[PDB]
Amino acid sequence: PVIKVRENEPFDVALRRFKRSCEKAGVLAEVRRREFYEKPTTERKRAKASAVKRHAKKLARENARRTRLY
Amino acid sequence: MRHYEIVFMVHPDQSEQVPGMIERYTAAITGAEGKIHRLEDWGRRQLAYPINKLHKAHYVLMNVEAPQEVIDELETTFRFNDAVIRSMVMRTKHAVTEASPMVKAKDERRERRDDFANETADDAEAGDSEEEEEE
Amino acid sequence: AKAPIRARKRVRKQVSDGVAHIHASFNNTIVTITDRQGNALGWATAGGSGFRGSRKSTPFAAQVAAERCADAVKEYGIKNLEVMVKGPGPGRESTIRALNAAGFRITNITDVTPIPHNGCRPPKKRRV
Amino acid sequence: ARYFRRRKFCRFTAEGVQEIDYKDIATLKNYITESGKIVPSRITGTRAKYQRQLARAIKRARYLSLLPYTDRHQ
RNA sequence: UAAACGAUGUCGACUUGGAGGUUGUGCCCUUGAGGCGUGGCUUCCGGAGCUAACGCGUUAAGUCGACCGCCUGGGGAGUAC
Repeated sequence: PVIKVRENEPFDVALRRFKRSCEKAGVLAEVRRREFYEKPTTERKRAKASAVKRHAKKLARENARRTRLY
Repeated sequence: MRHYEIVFMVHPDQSEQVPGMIERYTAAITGAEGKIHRLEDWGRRQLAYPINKLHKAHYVLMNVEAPQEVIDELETTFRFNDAVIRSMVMRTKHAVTEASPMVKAKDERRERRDDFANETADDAEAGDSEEEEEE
Repeated sequence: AKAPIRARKRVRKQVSDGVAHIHASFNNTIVTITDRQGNALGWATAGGSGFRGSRKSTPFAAQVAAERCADAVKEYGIKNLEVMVKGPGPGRESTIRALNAAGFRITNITDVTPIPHNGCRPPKKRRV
Repeated sequence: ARYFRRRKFCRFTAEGVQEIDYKDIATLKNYITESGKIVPSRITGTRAKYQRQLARAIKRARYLSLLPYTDRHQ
């Protein structure tokens, strides 16, 4: 996961962020552990869970003003 | 009928076996009041990673519509053809059998980007121009 | 300074150019120089730098491995390099900087890290 | 003026590209990097249907060597 | 068989909704995975009401309806019989 995508102008330090778009994730991340078939369905699927923090954050900006912290 | 998009590829040196089998298969399709809505040969193309040896194979895209019965004798036959390395047959839902996305790239391949060699004369004897031995 | 020497004549494989392969684990690093069509011109390791243990798998141990191997292959007669990378292990950049310090250009830092189609079940490790 | 129905850039900001066809390589590459793998749906904000039929299609295609299956073949 | 479930039986009637994910589909620079029109699962949010408390709230843990399953201190016993 130095990533095959070539960094603009070649250098000895890979620009690993700017190279990667969806690599290592799922594919080379679960190293040396017993592989389950169906566990992801209940283990991993936390999209619903992260959607709550994004709403909450968009609510609180108006509310800090209404408290006059802002 | 239900629409079955069969595409398959063939090993060059064993290819001489398939030109007799495809023309019995197209006849089993139109013999049942299904249709061949194109029958496109693409010529020989490079595999990225080898399948059943050799880094090249020869491609035929059928664009079938056919009844379910007929497709049951055919799938078992193309899968157990030695000349064929692999085949894939695609779903009825939202399925095209006309206006090929790869029609230009097929012509380009056939006309100009082919091998142009004797082992691939064996492939042009397996496309739309099929010739096969007498039994 | 310059000396008045007889003609030089020896061969090993006189390659001028190569590929390298770096198989990076959690416990060690394997760095191996090859011919372009792909045949061994030498290797080194971070355990063959004689650090032992976990210490074989740090940037500073990846570095000196890369340098171990790069010295010897001058007798095989290599002058320019490309690298193939295979692993999640440590020494990501610091092994490349050392290949560059052997006087070679390293424009191609090519990942080939093989992802099987969900291969053999790995060791369970801990009982939780 | 009324009833345009899909001129351009209308319904959705990102287009659905193909569904279930797998014989063209460039229609597939709209969701496959040069590194050789399919993109998560979270990242594009694609809608789920066009992604589900494509998963199937990209594999049909992979098994016929119309694409590289694995990163070691770059 | 169990952690057979939002630890919550079934099916059905009734009780302010907004918005997301995403789909049938009327209408729209389909300019907004959006809006409005109307269904769909799925998910955030909270009112009337209910709770020991968390928590639920139109996918109830609300108002109810009929009929079923099942419980009545712990250990020893999910075994004995």
